[PDB]
Amino acid sequence: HNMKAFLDELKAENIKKFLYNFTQIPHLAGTEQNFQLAKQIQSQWKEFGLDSVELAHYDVLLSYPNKTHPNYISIINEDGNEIFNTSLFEPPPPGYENVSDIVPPFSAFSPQGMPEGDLVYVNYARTEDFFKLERDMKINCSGKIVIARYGKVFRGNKVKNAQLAGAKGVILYSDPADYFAPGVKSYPDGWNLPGGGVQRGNILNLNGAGDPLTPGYPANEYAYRRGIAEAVGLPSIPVHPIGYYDAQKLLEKMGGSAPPDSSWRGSLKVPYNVGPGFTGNFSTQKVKMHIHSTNEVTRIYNVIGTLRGAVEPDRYVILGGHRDSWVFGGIDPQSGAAVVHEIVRSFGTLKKEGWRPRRTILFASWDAEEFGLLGSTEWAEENSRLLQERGVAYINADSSIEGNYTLRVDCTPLMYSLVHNLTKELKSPDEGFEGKSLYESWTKKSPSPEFSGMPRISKLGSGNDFEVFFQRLGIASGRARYTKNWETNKFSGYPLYHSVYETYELVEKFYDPMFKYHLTVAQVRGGMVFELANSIVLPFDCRDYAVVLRKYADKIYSISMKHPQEMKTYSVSFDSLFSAVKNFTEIASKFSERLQDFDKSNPIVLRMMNDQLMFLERAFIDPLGLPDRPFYRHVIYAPSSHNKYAGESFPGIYDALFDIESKVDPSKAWGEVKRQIYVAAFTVQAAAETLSEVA
Amino acid sequence: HNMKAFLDELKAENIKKFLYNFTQIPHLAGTEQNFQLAKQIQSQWKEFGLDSVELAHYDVLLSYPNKTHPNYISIINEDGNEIFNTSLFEPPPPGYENVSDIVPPFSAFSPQGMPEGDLVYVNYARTEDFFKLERDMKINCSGKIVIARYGKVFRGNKVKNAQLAGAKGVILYSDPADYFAPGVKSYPDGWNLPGGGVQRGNILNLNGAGDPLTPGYPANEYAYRRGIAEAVGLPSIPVHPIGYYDAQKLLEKMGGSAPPDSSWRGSLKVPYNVGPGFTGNFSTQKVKMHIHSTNEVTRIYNVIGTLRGAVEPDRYVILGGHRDSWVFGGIDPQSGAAVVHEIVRSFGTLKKEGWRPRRTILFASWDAEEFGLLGSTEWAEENSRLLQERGVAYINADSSIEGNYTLRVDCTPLMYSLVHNLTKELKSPDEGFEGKSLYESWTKKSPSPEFSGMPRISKLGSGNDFEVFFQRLGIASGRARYTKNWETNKFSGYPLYHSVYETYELVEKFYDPMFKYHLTVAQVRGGMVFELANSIVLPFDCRDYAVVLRKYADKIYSISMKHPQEMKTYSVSFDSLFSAVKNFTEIASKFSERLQDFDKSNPIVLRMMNDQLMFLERAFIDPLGLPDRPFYRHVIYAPSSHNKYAGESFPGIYDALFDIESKVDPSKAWGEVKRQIYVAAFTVQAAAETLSEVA
Ligand SMILES: *[C@@H]1O[C@H](CO)[C@@H](O[C@@H]2O[C@H](CO)[C@@H](O)[C@H](O)[C@H]2NC(C)=O)[C@H](O)[C@H]1NC(C)=O
Ligand SMILES: *[C@@H]1O[C@H](CO)[C@@H](O[C@@H]2O[C@H](CO)[C@@H](O)[C@H](O)[C@H]2NC(C)=O)[C@H](O)[C@H]1NC(C)=O
Ligand SMILES: *[C@@H]1O[C@H](CO)[C@@H](O[C@@H]2O[C@H](CO)[C@@H](O)[C@H](O)[C@H]2NC(C)=O)[C@H](O)[C@H]1NC(C)=O
Ligand SMILES: *[C@@H]1O[C@H](CO)[C@@H](O[C@@H]2O[C@H](CO)[C@@H](O)[C@H](O)[C@H]2NC(C)=O)[C@H](O)[C@H]1NC(C)=O
Ligand SMILES: *[C@@H]1O[C@H](CO)[C@@H](O[C@@H]2O[C@H](CO)[C@@H](O)[C@H](O)[C@H]2NC(C)=O)[C@H](O)[C@H]1NC(C)=O
Ligand SMILES: *[C@@H]1O[C@H](CO)[C@@H](O[C@@H]2O[C@H](CO)[C@@H](O)[C@H](O)[C@H]2NC(C)=O)[C@H](O)[C@H]1NC(C)=O
Ligand SMILES: *[C@@H]1O[C@H](CO)[C@@H](O[C@H]2O[C@H](CO)[C@@H](O)[C@H](O)[C@H]2NC(C)=O)[C@H](O)[C@H]1NC(C)=O
Ligand SMILES: *[C@@H]1O[C@H](CO)[C@@H](O[C@H]2O[C@H](CO)[C@@H](O)[C@H](O)[C@H]2NC(C)=O)[C@H](O)[C@H]1NC(C)=O
Ligand SMILES: *[C@H]1O[C@H](CO)[C@@H](O[C@H]2O[C@H](CO)[C@@H](O)[C@H](O)[C@H]2NC(C)=O)[C@H](O)[C@H]1NC(C)=O
Ligand SMILES: *[C@H]1O[C@H](CO)[C@@H](O[C@H]2O[C@H](CO)[C@@H](O)[C@H](O)[C@H]2NC(C)=O)[C@H](O)[C@H]1NC(C)=O
Ligand SMILES: *[C@@H]1O[C@H](CO)[C@@H](O)[C@H](O)[C@H]1NC(C)=O
Ligand SMILES: *[C@@H]1O[C@H](CO)[C@@H](O)[C@H](O)[C@H]1NC(C)=O
Ligand SMILES: *[C@@H]1O[C@H](CO)[C@@H](O)[C@H](O)[C@H]1NC(C)=O
Ligand SMILES: *[C@@H]1O[C@H](CO)[C@@H](O)[C@H](O)[C@H]1NC(C)=O
Ligand SMILES: [Zn+2]
Ligand SMILES: [Zn+2]
Ligand SMILES: [Zn+2]
Ligand SMILES: [Zn+2]
Repeated sequence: HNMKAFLDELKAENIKKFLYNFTQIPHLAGTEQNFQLAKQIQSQWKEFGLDSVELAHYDVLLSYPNKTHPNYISIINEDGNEIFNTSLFEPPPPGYENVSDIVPPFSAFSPQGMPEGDLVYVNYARTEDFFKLERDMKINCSGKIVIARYGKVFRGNKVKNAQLAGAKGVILYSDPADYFAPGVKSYPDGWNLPGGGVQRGNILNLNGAGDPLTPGYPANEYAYRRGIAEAVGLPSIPVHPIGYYDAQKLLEKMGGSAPPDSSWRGSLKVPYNVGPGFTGNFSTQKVKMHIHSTNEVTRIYNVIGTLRGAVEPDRYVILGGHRDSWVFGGIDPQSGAAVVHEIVRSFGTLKKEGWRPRRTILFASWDAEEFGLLGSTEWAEENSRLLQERGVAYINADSSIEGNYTLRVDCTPLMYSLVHNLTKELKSPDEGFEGKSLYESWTKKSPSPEFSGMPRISKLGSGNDFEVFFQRLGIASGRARYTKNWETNKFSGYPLYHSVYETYELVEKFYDPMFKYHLTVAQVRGGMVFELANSIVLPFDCRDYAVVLRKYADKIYSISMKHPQEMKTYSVSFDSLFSAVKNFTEIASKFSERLQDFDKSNPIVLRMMNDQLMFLERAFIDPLGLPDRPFYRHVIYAPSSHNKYAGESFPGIYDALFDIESKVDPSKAWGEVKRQIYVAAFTVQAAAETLSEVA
Repeated sequence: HNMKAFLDELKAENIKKFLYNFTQIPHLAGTEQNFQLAKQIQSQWKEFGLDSVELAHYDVLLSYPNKTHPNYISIINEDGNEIFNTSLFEPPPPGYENVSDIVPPFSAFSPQGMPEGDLVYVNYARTEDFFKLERDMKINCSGKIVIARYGKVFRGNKVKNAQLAGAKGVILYSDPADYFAPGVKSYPDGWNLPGGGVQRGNILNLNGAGDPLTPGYPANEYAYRRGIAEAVGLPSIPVHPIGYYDAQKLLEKMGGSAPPDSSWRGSLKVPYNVGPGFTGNFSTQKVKMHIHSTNEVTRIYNVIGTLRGAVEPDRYVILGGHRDSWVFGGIDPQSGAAVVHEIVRSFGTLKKEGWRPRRTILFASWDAEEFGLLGSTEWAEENSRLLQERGVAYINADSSIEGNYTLRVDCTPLMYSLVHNLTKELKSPDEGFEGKSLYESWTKKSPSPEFSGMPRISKLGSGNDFEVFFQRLGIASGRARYTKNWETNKFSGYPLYHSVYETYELVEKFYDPMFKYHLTVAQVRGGMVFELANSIVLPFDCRDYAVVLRKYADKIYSISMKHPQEMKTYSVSFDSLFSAVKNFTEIASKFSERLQDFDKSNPIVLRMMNDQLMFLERAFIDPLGLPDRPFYRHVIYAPSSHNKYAGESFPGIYDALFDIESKVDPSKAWGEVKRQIYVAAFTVQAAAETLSEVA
């Protein structure tokens, strides 16, 4: 009927209702119950109105602890073992006293083993630096259990960087210093992190992507698995998660040496000593890890709803988010799955009245995402050939909240204008903004730098299910949540990240009581999907990619100019890239201009025009992918070989330049940079020629 | 105006005329004259009617001999050198007495050097077997100049396989046994091969593809070259071409041992002895190679004509062939470039009358093709992003003749019906077929096996410029020449292959005097291009790919069943592949059925339908390419890792199974096969799902 009709049908009492139906039971990927909910969402979506809706399943390498011989850490001495055994679970949150299946905190895909040894504290594991700083104090971690605190680099590396040091095992704990909001209680009546609360998470290093055994190809029934030994990124030494009341007891007896800088202190009731083993009455004392987990090929299910387009049924607009959780999924991911759920119900409500989108809309409820985005990925490995030629845009939908302090958006420069324009025509739920545009609300609370006349839109890359569609296939995409003030709280995710206490009540009673915020994100998300899958000419605006590219070039250029001498020494130019960028900007100009003058009456032209737009995003994908990582192919946006969080764009160049100073062979060193500058340039140029007049 | 109008405008007196204008001067790729002709064809095409026409150029690693210190081989003894020095050129053919620039026979990209050593004859170099048969007679070729005869495996390997034996250098000669048509004279009044005639050719091993220095990326002005040392497939020991009058003198004094089988005899006025060095009065005698050639980064030019479509200007149909020759290019490639030339002139003639093709037609005159398909490739490396999403079909056009005995076609099963249907409505030039369809002529003279009710259509793969478009990008394509009787002459190419005597007169006076054949191929070629770039629904017919796939599976399946025991031992099934094939066939069925029922009135559907067709060919491309060769990505058709000429389809599986008997680790051995069967299957299946109902 019309955009409005759609939005207006999105009620909060439903998303609230839904969140509740999804939170009561543990839905660990592969579990006998995650499957029941799969079936549920399947059935429920057919009822709302979807045309097609089925389960996509793959046999994926998953991993769980042995219910019989539980995992834990402890301290040993003169043949004495019992000396303090770790928690065997997390104190079940309130109402969830007697609830079967809650799985004991555990690092996924950890190798079996019961290693004995001294400990060596490490600021958030090897942020590279931190372990590249054990030479400043003679420390051969080899044969020593390194304990590190979550934060900074994605935990995987923490474990891997830990292997490159010699580690015998890894103790990863959630330190208050990082995520423990100043001035709040511990979950029950908290909102913050309880001492017994542990943060689950997987330690796979699938740099690129896939099930650790089916790289490039689907984990279908007739597939050929690799074999643990030759798998993809499995850790080589045991790993286990600790709560801080529990981390303290370990860091307590910790008897090391001079803790480098003042940053290595995690604000705990103890002194942060790095040095090996314990001291004093504790000298024969040593920590022992007990991990008895097994990796199993498990069947996983993806729910895939389908709403046939009316005009361009061969063009796909995807709205997807994972359903598989770690325990209940208060926020991650149920807080998002419900929004999706309402969004479908609404489109469904609309299909029943006799309406269809211009383009086709696909809804997915990914599985195994907490185990390495397995679900979404393998389904895409499978349908590349179609997404590749039909993928229009992909909108991801995991957690919907993190705060009350405004809207958060991440997306391909193509969808900026869309986000902008849409958000302007949307009611702001924020407190103190009666009848104010969501845009107004959003802008004021987090002004986009450089041109604060508008909202801050960040980049995608690395993380949720969108990873595949964006950094591997090249499908324009974005995400949108509700977050905290970027200055009051400086830390990463929300406290209680992958913890037990991530429960329904936690949201309803501390985050979004009225569910305003959830409803908003829902309108935001909905709109995107809607516009994308229904607006005559695609909601993309190439000009923006121009604008950003320049900035990108400048930023990367100045990184290189941090060696003005070495640059002229080895003849390292940048005109090429900057050139390419230039034309892109000039080429995009004319295309945009040319986009308004054509008579939208003639389809083929419209289409031809549209495909230029659709495929532009794909134009930035280099088939050969990045260096030693083939599943990251987005020349522009893509995880940096090195620091994935503190990274930039033009990863190729960045990694090339990263720490070039101490590069042993000064010549090849710049050859590489001098090289990526080339590719980056080539790509930008080619990406541009796309928008250049066909024929 | 109409298909006919086009064909009827193709006159023989022009193609004849053209061939003459292109043959009078040496156009070695990169030469100051190959560039003049580039400019010529550029100008000439604009005049015929093309809308756009420009030069695409890249700086490519080429290679030529030193005009001052000429290359040659010879025999040495007790400090005596002069003992028989090789020919320093080929006796200039007739009228071409005083013609500057004729380049002395030479193996391209050969390393410098003047090695001394005994010789060791080898049946057509290591067909693998031949060198894998020097153990049956204690022979460490190490530090020994191996001389081998062109034939069987593509010369590159001959040289490489020669390196794996220890070779110090390589003497490659054109032996009569193989190509010397029984019952003909030596060129001048010949048609056959003169004794002094030498066959040029490059020895690069670009398995995948590209300029040996710009792999994956264009050899544009700002590119970053690799560096000889770390180049792609350069030989590591000198190589030089010999004529047989000259090969004899070397094989003459040849004093070896027991020449294995009876096949190692090249019908020369001498006994074919393998064994090291010479015998008798010749014992201190040893051959010395003198190669002083240099590899240089040379500018190359590609002429690219453009005829804007009228409806689908974003969809490309390409007609292309190389222009760069080795000396004059009697046949290869001028014999084809003229056909193209006439074809353009005709379409041009037609554009001027106020007509345009539905789809866009692109005409290319590739450069550097004799040096490693460099021209075509690098232009494609550059425009992948467009061909990838707009490439409809690519028709190659090198030599147009090889015989008088009927038509030859090679092409993606998709274009069979097109070739069939087109050829039926075409006049047959053959002698003894007055008013008979070219189809009739063609069928009768070479019946397609299995279903002889129709013409034999062979597969593409490895060779001419189409390599890129087909085995790397995945663009449906084909070729068409006029060849010899497949039974009267059993050898490979035509005598005088890459020789001097490949001259205009050679064609006009021995091959196609009236130019009937050239005109035909021209209509054949034209038609393809025409239909493809103008017929409403694409001239493709997926059903055929079904039919062929089965056959392929069967054939490969039976190769595996050559070990019924080992198969059950290691659980090696084939149901998956056969399954996939099944559905493909079933899926294609419905798509085809579904293709006739839709109302061709509604464009978008037509288009959606069309893209299914267009992209099907691309559906068979595995991004990860084949094992240790990333530029060969066509799961179905693609050079076999091992025997490139005597190879099959499903290369993955084939190579996996090839010589599995003597595979050291019997377990991993089948793991690999058990693996490719998987991928092949996956691909076939995925390739099929493409044709499955969108949305
Ligand atoms: C969970 O751990 C137990 C350890 O008791 C595993 O049992 C092993 O296998 C069988 C019993 O299934 C015993 O004969 C072995 O002695 C046990 N060895 C070990 C690992 O201690 C059990 O297999 C594990 N869970 C399962 C069934 O996979
Ligand atoms: C959600 O927003 C409310 C505001 O409506 C937050 O409440 C304040 O939280 C801060 C801590 O950041 C306290 O210092 C204040 O005392 C609280 N009330 C005031 C004065 O606003 C609430 O903490 C937020 N919780 C989240 C992020 O869900
Ligand atoms: C977002 O909205 C703005 C204005 O509402 C659009 O830009 C204007 O578009 C109209 C017609 O589309 C043109 O006549 C104006 O010249 C444009 N002005 C500006 C500010 O450029 C913009 O195209 C919209 N973007 C999308 C696709 O949502
Ligand atoms: C062609 O070969 C000659 C050999 O005489 C090369 O000359 C070398 O380089 C200079 C002259 O250009 C002399 O000083 C050297 O002594 C020569 N050395 C060699 C290879 O013998 C000449 O360079 C070659 N062609 C070119 C100019 O590239
Ligand atoms: C082209 O075709 C003619 C036939 O029109 C060939 O002439 C015959 O060639 C064979 C050798 O294959 C001789 O034995 C005959 O004596 C020739 N005449 C007859 C009886 O047909 C001619 O050789 C062919 N040359 C090519 C391949 O261009
Ligand atoms: C080649 O020609 C044949 C017949 O001339 C085509 O097949 C017939 O096509 C018509 C209409 O297209 C159908 O009504 C018949 O049922 C078809 N019969 C057969 C033999 O299948 C065929 O489609 C043509 N192929 C192309 C695309 O050139
Ligand atoms: C979530 O809601 C659905 C429907 O509102 C519930 O549906 C199931 O349970 C009902 C009993 O309360 C049965 O009568 C339905 O037949 C059954 N259908 C489905 C969807 O499988 C579902 O149980 C709710 N989840 C819970 C238990 O909270
Ligand atoms: C091939 O044919 C062309 C045109 O028919 C020739 O054209 C060039 O030479 C002419 C002299 O014969 C000049 O008058 C033309 O201006 C010039 N134009 C071009 C195409 O460059 C061309 O020389 C012929 N090639 C030869 C020498 O055989
Ligand atoms: C919560 O109470 C129940 C019932 O008293 C306890 O569950 C026990 O019985 C269940 C069958 O109804 C089994 O599924 C449980 O495995 C079993 N629990 C034990 C003793 O292992 C349950 O333990 C209580 N909650 C807890 C774990 O303290
Ligand atoms: C063919 O005759 C010519 C002229 O007599 C010879 O060419 C010589 O003069 C040319 C200038 O017109 C130069 O370009 C040639 O390099 C030069 N040739 C020599 C002697 O090296 C030509 O040699 C004769 N053909 C041959 C090579 O025998
Ligand atoms: C570990 O579990 C408890 C924890 O305090 C300890 O008392 C016990 O001795 C240890 N396990 C055993 C029984 O060896
Ligand atoms: C466009 O930018 C490219 C960068 O690759 C540059 O080389 C080229 O010269 C520019 N276009 C023009 C007008 O030449
Ligand atoms: C090689 O060239 C001729 C060929 O017979 C020979 O006579 C000569 O001695 C050799 N080169 C020289 C002059 O050393
Ligand atoms: C189609 O073929 C595939 C081969 O991958 C097979 O697994 C599948 O079962 C077939 N389709 C059906 C109807 O299941
Ligand atoms: Zn999540
Ligand atoms: Zn998560
Ligand atoms: Zn050729
Ligand atoms: Zn050739």
